[PDB]
Amino acid sequence: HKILHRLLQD
Amino acid sequence: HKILHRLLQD
Amino acid sequence: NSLALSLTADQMVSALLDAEPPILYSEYDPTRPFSEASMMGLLTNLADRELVHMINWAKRVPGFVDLTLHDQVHLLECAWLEILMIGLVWRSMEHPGKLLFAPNLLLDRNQGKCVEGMVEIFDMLLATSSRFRMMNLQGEEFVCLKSIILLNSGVYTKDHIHRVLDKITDTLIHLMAKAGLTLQQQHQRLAQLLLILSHIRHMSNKGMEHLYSMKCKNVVPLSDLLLEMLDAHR
Amino acid sequence: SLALSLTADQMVSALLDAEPPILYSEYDPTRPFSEASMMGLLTNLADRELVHMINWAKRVPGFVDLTLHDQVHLLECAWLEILMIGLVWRSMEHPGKLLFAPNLLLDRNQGKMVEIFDMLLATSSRFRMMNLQGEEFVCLKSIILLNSGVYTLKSLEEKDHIHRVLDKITDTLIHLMAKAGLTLQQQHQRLAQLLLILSHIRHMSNKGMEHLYSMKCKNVVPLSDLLLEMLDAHRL
Ligand SMILES: Cn1nc(-c2ccc(O)cc2O)c2cccc(C(F)(F)F)c21
Ligand SMILES: Cn1nc(-c2ccc(O)cc2O)c2cccc(C(F)(F)F)c21
Repeated sequence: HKILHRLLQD
Repeated sequence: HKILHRLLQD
Repeated sequence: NSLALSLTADQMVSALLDAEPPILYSEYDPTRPFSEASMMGLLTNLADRELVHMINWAKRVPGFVDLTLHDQVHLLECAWLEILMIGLVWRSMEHPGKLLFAPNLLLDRNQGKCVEGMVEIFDMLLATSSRFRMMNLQGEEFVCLKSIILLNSGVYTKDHIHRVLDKITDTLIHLMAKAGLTLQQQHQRLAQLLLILSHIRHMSNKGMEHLYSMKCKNVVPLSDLLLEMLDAHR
Repeated sequence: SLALSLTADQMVSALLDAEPPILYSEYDPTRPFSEASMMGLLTNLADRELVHMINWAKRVPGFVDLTLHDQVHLLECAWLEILMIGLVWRSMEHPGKLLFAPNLLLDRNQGKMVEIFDMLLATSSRFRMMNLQGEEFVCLKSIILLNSGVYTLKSLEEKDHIHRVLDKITDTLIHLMAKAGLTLQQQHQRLAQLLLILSHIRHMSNKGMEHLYSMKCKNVVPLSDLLLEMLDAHRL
């Protein structure tokens, strides 16, 4: 959901 | 001014 | 120039221990504080009477008296809530899941969530206390950390203070070395203890925000001293 | 894990290798600016600095071993701290000045928030007098990342791991100071001096986060979606 979450998951 | 000014004095 | 530097480590320890402020009591009302008016009233009142002792304690801290009156005021304005909090988590060590504000006033987190914002401050204070208990924090270490907070928290806002801070560092290492810790265990424990101070600063700033909000809402009256401490912050 | 098996020199090499680049601002001396525009310069710079910080965090030994939930939490707590210590690091060789970007030098007199600037200036001045090394800097920055939000079940297993990694960086710092010929006493003192800075960096972060909140409510300074989500977690 979070932007930080998506970018860390990359 | 400040109460701290007075309490620090003795 | 300053006596604090000629002090030996054991003399530094003895000076800090003897200067320790008493553990004050809250009102002997057997009522469990749940209302934000009842709880924060007790916390501010307790803080009020403790601040008088902290000032007296601050004077007896080696190096503090050597500073100008304005510098002494500034340091206390910056660190007073940090000093109260590190005192809180110290005496709350032997009471896991609880905060010992006073020997007759123990607060758990279930009371903290009856006040908006406090339950996170409580949880942060509880975690710090448990962290101290797990590090087996000693009283001699505690009085060094508290003096560090007093001297460090306002430093910027001058070589003398840095010299005293170094003395306390030597004093902390001295204590750990007396406890039989190896050199590696000495600089690791020192690092661990000092990293807690960043979190103590965090809780203080968060606590100062809540204090300011109480002044705005105006329901819990604040003493003139607490108001001047709070104004100095903002 | 791999973070615990690293030597001190391997730890330093890893941190130096993972160093994020220095980005430029959108500052134009021929373009007029306003209090809000100069604020936009900092927030915009910070926004695209975060994307580099995220990839920097992944390459910090022990960080990737943590759950994605904990990685998110640690960055939400320390992102402004890490930005600020990065600022005062590159502002060292500029007395009385703050180097936000190579094309953006600001002094105290351009206080659009003097108090935060003076604190950053003092912190940078402290680094200059201590002659802070780049090797020490990357250790301090990684410490902030792992420590700033470590205090917020089998989750405790991760907390101890962070504590273990934190101890490794401590040995690494001591290793550097010993390599620099410092006496055992000087090593303890310098270590203490360095870590006491982090209390102030934490203080500047909390103060900055409150100003960031006001800029949101006043709704004139452009705040990216990422910065808003960062601020939202801090005001959770
Ligand atoms: C959060 N908090 N905690 C205390 C406090 C009072 C006495 C003491 O010995 C230790 C404390 O942390 C305290 C005193 C006044 C105001 C606040 C609050 F506003 F909540 F931050 C306080
Ligand atoms: C005070 N300050 N400083 C920065 C900043 C931006 C980039 C950087 O590399 C370092 C920084 O401290 C920054 C970014 C966003 C918001 C703020 C402020 F709100 F003022 F605190 C900021």
